[PDB]
Amino acid sequence: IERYSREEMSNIWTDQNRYEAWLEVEILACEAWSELGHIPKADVQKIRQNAKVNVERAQEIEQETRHDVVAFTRQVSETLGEERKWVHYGLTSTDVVDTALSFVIKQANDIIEKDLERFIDVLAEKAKNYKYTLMMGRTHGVHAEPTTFGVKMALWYTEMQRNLQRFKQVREEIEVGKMSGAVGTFANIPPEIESYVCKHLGIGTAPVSTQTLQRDRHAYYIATLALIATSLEKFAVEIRNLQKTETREVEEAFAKGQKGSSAMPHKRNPIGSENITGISRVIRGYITTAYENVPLWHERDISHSSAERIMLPDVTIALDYALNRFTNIVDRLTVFEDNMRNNIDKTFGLIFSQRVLLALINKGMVREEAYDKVQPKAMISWETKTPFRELIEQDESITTKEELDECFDPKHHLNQVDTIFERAGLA
Amino acid sequence: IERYSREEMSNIWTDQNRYEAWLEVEILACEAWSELGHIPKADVQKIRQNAKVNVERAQEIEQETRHDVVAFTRQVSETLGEERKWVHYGLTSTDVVDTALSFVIKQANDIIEKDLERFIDVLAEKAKNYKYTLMMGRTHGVHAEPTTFGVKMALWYTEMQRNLQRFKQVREEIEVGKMSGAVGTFANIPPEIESYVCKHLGIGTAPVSTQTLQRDRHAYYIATLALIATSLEKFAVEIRNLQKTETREVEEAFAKGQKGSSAMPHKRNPIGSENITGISRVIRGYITTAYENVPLWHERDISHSSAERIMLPDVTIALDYALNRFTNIVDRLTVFEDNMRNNIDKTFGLIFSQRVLLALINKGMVREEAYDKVQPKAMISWETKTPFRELIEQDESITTKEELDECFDPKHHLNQVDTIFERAGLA
Amino acid sequence: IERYSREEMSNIWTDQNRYEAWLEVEILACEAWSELGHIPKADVQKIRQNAKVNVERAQEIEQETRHDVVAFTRQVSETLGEERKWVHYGLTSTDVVDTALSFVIKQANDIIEKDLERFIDVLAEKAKNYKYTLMMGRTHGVHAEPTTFGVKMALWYTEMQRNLQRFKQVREEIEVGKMSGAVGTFANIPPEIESYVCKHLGIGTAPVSTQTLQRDRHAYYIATLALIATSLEKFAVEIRNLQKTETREVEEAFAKGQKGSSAMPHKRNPIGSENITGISRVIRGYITTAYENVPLWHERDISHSSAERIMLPDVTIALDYALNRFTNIVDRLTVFEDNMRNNIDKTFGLIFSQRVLLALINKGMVREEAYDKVQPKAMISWETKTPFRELIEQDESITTKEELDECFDPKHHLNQVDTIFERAGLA
Amino acid sequence: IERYSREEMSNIWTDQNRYEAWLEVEILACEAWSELGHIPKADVQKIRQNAKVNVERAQEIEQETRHDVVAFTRQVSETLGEERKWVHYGLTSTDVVDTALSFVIKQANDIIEKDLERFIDVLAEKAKNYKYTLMMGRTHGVHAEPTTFGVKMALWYTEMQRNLQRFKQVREEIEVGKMSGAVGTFANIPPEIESYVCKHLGIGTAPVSTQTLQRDRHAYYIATLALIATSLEKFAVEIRNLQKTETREVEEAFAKGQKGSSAMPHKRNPIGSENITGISRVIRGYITTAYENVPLWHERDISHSSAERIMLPDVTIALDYALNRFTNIVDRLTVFEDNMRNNIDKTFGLIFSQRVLLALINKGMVREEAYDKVQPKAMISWETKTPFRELIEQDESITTKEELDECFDPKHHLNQVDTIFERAGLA
Ligand SMILES: Nc1ncnc2c1ncn2[C@@H]1O[C@H](COP(=O)(O)O)[C@@H](O)[C@H]1O
Ligand SMILES: Nc1ncnc2c1ncn2[C@@H]1O[C@H](COP(=O)(O)O)[C@@H](O)[C@H]1O
Ligand SMILES: Nc1ncnc2c1ncn2[C@@H]1O[C@H](COP(=O)(O)O)[C@@H](O)[C@H]1O
Ligand SMILES: Nc1ncnc2c1ncn2[C@@H]1O[C@H](COP(=O)(O)O)[C@@H](O)[C@H]1O
Ligand SMILES: O=C([O-])C(=O)[O-]
Ligand SMILES: O=C([O-])C(=O)[O-]
Ligand SMILES: O=C([O-])C(=O)[O-]
Ligand SMILES: O=C([O-])C(=O)[O-]
Ligand SMILES: [Cl-]
Ligand SMILES: [Cl-]
Ligand SMILES: [Cl-]
Ligand SMILES: [Cl-]
Repeated sequence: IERYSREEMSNIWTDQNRYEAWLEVEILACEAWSELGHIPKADVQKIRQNAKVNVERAQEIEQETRHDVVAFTRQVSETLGEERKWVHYGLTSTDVVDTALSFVIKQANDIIEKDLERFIDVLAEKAKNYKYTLMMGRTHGVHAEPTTFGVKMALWYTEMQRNLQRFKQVREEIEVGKMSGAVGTFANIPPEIESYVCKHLGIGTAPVSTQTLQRDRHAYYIATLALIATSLEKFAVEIRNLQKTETREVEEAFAKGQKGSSAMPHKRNPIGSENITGISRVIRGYITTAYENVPLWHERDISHSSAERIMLPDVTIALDYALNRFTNIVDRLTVFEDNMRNNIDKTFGLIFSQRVLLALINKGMVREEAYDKVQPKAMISWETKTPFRELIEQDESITTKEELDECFDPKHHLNQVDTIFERAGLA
Repeated sequence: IERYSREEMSNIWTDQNRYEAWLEVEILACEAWSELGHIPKADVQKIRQNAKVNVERAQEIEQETRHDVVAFTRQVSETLGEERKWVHYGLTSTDVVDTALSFVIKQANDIIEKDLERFIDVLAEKAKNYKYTLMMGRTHGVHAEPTTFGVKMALWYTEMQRNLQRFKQVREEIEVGKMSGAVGTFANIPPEIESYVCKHLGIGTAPVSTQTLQRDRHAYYIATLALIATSLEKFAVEIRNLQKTETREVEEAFAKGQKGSSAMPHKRNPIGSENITGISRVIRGYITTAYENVPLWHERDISHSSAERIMLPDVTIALDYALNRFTNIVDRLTVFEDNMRNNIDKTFGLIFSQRVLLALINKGMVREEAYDKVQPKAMISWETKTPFRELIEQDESITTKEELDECFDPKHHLNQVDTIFERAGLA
Repeated sequence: IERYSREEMSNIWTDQNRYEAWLEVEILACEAWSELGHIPKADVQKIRQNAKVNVERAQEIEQETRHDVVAFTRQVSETLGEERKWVHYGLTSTDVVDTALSFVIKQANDIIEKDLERFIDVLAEKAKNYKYTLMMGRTHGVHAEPTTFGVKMALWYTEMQRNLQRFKQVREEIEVGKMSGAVGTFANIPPEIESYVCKHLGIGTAPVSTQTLQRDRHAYYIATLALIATSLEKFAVEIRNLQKTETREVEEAFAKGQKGSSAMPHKRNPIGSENITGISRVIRGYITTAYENVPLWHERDISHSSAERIMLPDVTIALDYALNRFTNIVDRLTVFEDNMRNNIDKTFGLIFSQRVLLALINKGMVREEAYDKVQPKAMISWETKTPFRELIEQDESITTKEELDECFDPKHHLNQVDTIFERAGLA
Repeated sequence: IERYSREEMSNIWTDQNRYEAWLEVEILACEAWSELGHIPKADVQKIRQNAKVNVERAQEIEQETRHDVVAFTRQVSETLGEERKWVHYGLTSTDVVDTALSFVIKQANDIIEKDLERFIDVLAEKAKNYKYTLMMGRTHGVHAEPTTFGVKMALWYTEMQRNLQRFKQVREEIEVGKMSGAVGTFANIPPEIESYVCKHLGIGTAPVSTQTLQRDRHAYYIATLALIATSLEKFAVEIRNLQKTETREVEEAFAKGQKGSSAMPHKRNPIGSENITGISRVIRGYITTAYENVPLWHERDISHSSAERIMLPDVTIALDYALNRFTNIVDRLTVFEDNMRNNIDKTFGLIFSQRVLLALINKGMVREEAYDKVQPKAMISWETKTPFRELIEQDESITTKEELDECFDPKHHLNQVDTIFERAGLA
């Protein structure tokens, strides 16, 4: 997953940054105790200045201590003088590990939120730039009635707007800390320590907690980040569908898939969209794992920790990369407006049959009289390969021909587009 | 799943009720068109009065029509006179199927919401009724420090309060209708029809839609209802853990598992909690299915419909039954307050070691001097089977014995309970 | 799931049939004990003759007994005289429930195995009937080189042949019984009882067991039945792809989707394939549930039982219906051999570029000289809309034109078909 | 996942080793063509000697080529002279990528197979070393009847023996190659090339293939490797259950969890087992992803490739580490034989009630007379806290007391152990 990681998200999930987050939690812990008259401020001002993380040293110590917080606590302590004594004062491993983890998630969520807002903009501009670009609506892969590429982009815009709303919400659920002690009873640690750290780390407090944060928070979070990935797959599948050789209504404007410098000009592949699809299949795996991490035993068990070492970075790193790669795909996406408008007539004008029927009935004609002077001619249009108009024009529906144009006009279906865009927040 | 269905939820997912929901949508559709001057109101007032659903008749017609909305449309039409003509006027199958489905979900969500609020009350009363009931906090299945059964119930209370909040939110996402036509372009159906129906059905409108509602709504909904099921499993696993023979700290007060009328008095099983666990394993299955229903093709494809015929009833029926069965389990749950307080001393008072250490250091003693007059005696307490006090009392820690009571007092750990309950909204 | 159930599989999962399976297990249990001189044979010959199941009576008794085996045991006992006493002699609930469940699975597996062999035949005949039917191979949805519809059906044939092989194997894993007593120690029940029943029920014995069969058996079984469902989805997605309006290379020969008796002749939908896709999304859900049923506690816990009440019938009923509906779809599937052969030339003969290149180099020409008298003309073929031949024919590649036919001949790609069919076991 | 990776498996999934596997495939490809008289052997003997992989160079070239096989092909080519020309002769990207991937899996499967056989040995020795170690069988977490720790280890031994059998099978499904060309038609590449490479790489041939291997192979493989992970979780959950403070029947002999050098001797945690549980939650995620990779489009689509870049290494690396860490846990696992035998009497001898009942009836006594001189005394044993014997001895069941020893003897339940071990293949 170094091939599928952008730099900013990748750095967040390094050991450097996890230990630095433990340090901040620890130091802030001492600042909290100090306001409560347990530790002299001078000693804490010393700690902030002299404390340095060393990933290699901590990991040397970890092979003997067999415990990762103890190792960290010892490492930092080797960079300090006497103020060593206050490092981790009246705290338990997971008061740090878990408050710090929520902090790092807050950092990851800052990125993903920006990715989401960017993608929403890309979708807003694509929508407006193809507002009236007629193409075929398709149901079961079959031509039904026309629509516009702009409307399809508006469909996506509002989906993402739903997905952002969600994500914003789950952030308040997940960016939450805990410093409630060995069993969540605040027995040997007042709640004002938690209150202090979490305010300064810019996160909230779990009102009631165990040794660890409650994992229904994490699970919904994964659920959410997976929903975003799934709808990215939806969009990617659209592009894949529309880039098919027989359609050619859009094209990933990357030139990828070959043929640019070769003699195979037809090889225009949606491999980026295929990529996004496959990453989506991974993000969704961790729905299982995140959900199975909820039934921890009693106050705590640590099984969730090994699983979320792999899942939390993977899922945020994958999601960050998918959001941006597909934001680019969509931005650069090449839309063939003429191929779209051409494909409207692959069904020989049979999509405008109900309109010719209606046009006859709304002209003094009987509900069945009009039906028998359309249906048989409509049939022959499909069986032979000739326009639906040319067969209608032969029979006496003439005396009208001045406005069969209106029945066969796909621009009829644009009549509510301005409202669809208003509804979507794109006016 | 007739063994795991309560009556009110079961009736919602019958064919009677689905067709009745199609009828209401249809009739309301005609009321909408009528205000728009397409249909005479008299004909619609006729329709409401004369239209009757017949599940057997519709299904007879369906074996030849091979289409379920057409079948319905024909059935109702046989119960009407001339006003037949306006049934389904200017509508497409899925404008009804899907607006009606969202309506039936609204009905299911009314039940589940009530189940959630009831369970929250059961948890509020259990919390207050055991606010100060000392038991052992357990980490990795091992004794750590004391806590109270009331606090554990408060932990659950706030989880559910999170889960309700979620559920309330997703309801606004899911209880949403659509009457936007064959491809979501409003081309041949003004949006004021959708607006009319959905207001009268008490649901909202999808701003931009395809032939069908967008399935990220459904998926998050399932996600959510599965999270609630997973945390029910969490709680059920707690009960299972605590009802183990070696613990006996709680007991499903059902008398189930045998021994009441037999000569096997020790067989007190948590089979209800085991049941809830197993249903939870089913609800979570449909996370997959709901998520894989999102990548529909273009304007629509119908694959989601076969999957949500089974999933939507199953998941709501299962969840309704799990919420209520476990609400009862918890309400009736028998708590052995004495067994809890006894088990605190299965570790021979070794849980109060840090407090004796502290008590010595906070009395003029050196940080290490106090450590060497606890640790070796603490060790011998575990290896032999004798109280930690009796070995401390032999050595000159005397000159104090008047308040070793305070070090060995588990009621120390109650000092923040009143605040934990205040935080949880149970003051 | 009454809409998605065939009759034979549906009957297997009724209460009638589960109780009848408990009866047989019980009776056979008594026949076993009898050979071991615990029960007189006359009493057992009585039992077989007089014992009748009554689903309504058992369920009446179950509302007070609160236990389903006890209820059954009491019901049957009301249909017997004195020989009542031997019903369930020296047995525990789950020795019956679970040996009987494996038996009912054996019955379900008889159906599915037949469904699989039928589908394999349908695929063998489709393969042979289109052995040489040229169509376009497609990669990333884009034209690559030709293939034949027969070869594509052979691809499916061998997949299913893999899937049958698997299924055959997992049957030996799952069609396995247990009568080892309360904790699997054979303490109060010799193994020759288990041996007797299981031989007569036509199933094997779990060498070492707990109170219950070990659920890794069930999980692999579900895994398997889900793999079969997933590859059915694969095939269904192919059909869906190929039935798209722009392709029209195949068509579900059902006439479903409308237009037969209407004036919308273009509405030829693959709704059956869409259906199979959606059922597939359900079968895969129960991968989760089956796998989470493996970590039972100690000798047993009953959580697996509530989950497999719903899963085992659902998954077998769904899979039986999907196998047969799609076997029919494929059998009746209408293949448009001319549309296939036409679509080969939608890329204007650009798929035969490497062959013209090769044909020049394999004629005294330089590896690059031939490349510059193809590539630029190939490019112009795609940009304009004119055959690749017509632009090649203008330049002096003439002096040859007698066998540009061989370069542009798609029948080149049939040269190994007879071997592909031999490899697949279709010669 | 560098914290959860052993070295041998980790090296297999490096870029060095993937490119080296591409090289071997390529070179072998040239050896195949050479036997077929397309390439001079001297040129291929040159290629084998001069071709060197360079991971950094290939990745430099990949940022411009935007294609990873082309990049590789160019890199190796820079290490060769004129024999460059034959590198990748008449092959397509995925003939190499995918034949090579199957090869690397073969390598991974060599490791996992060894891990499985080692774990099976560890389980065989544990079984024999505790063959007769009496402990309580537990159902619903409650005492039922005795069993032995040896029998429980035999239960695990046979499970793993099932899991190995499976794994052996799926290896033949997965360790399979493909060199069938752009669309699997062998059109421009005889099957004897595939035959040649795959024989020399020690893998089999896919009889019918597309551009890529068919992903039902991979999915079953993941399914399988996840089943093994799930049963590891089962075992780990057992250990976790049994190491609980109230039980203390086993203990991870690592000394991990603290208290060795501290004054908290009761902190004996099963954190290794907790770890294995959490990794298991990850391996199972990729059931989803592997299964969703099966519906590729037509001849191929590349979405499976991004997902199996992450999944295939992760799942094999995780599984290798879980198998070995838990093999060690089990080997070193400390069994408290005395605590086991003590816990048998936590139910006050009530587990031997049916045996006292039987002992009275099998002595001239009536089926009900014996029931009323046990049940009421059994009840009082549980309500008070006094042995079941002491209350039986007060009533005239005397005139017998010489062999109440036989009724209350747990060594009764060992009577079939020698057969359970024979059944399991441990005699
Ligand atoms: N009660 C506990 N709270 C926090 N960390 C712990 C606890 N017990 C052990 N650990 C350590 O935390 C790490 C967990 O490992 P892992 O399962 O790989 O995340 C190991 O270094 C453990 O020794
Ligand atoms: N475009 C469509 N919109 C709504 N329903 C349809 C459409 N096409 C077919 N149907 C019918 O809806 C039902 C879908 O079946 P199922 O897949 O079992 O939910 C069948 O009766 C189909 O004939
Ligand atoms: N140890 C046991 N073995 C078999 N069945 C049991 C056991 N304990 C309870 N049962 C009953 O089996 C059924 C399990 O219910 P369910 O969870 O719905 O499958 C109920 O009727 C239980 O009372
Ligand atoms: N038809 C194809 N066969 C094999 N590889 C391809 C094909 N098309 C593109 N690729 C390349 O294979 C890699 C796939 O990327 P990923 O999705 O990250 O595995 C990229 O370098 C693609 O450019
Ligand atoms: O050692 C500790 O404090 C822990 O594990 O929480
Ligand atoms: O027939 C219809 O209207 C449909 O299928 O939507
Ligand atoms: O009552 C029984 O025998 C049981 O539950 O197994
Ligand atoms: O370029 C190629 O050969 C490919 O992508 O398969
Ligand atoms: Cl929390
Ligand atoms: Cl929507
Ligand atoms: Cl078994
Ligand atoms: Cl294959």
